Amino acid sequence: LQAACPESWIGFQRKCFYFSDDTKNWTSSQRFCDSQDADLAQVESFQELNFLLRYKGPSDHWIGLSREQGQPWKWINGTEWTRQFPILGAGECAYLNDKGASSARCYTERKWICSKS
Ligand SMILES: [Zn+2]
Repeated sequence: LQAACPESWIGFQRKCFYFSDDTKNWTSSQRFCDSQDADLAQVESFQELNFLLRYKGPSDHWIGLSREQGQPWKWINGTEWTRQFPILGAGECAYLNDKGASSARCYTERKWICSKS
């Protein structure tokens, strides 16, 4: 069985997911997730990516992947991104659109996805 999640959260595999209604910048989105004892979505596989794309909706959604320029992608914990899928764009913060994962300026405002075990 998949994980049992709190209200308004969706269970997938060993994680619970929250799809936001409103828009925030990347750091503010992470701040929301942290307040829920969670983090911006840690997308560790293509299966996980497809799940999110399926249930995300039309708007772009922040996820928990960021990089300083000319540095590799990093999850929130600090572990280096393991290249499971391509991340288009030249931005510092990663988000999901309808097609896949892209990147943008962190101060732009988007919906977001939180995840936790
Ligand atoms: Zn945290």
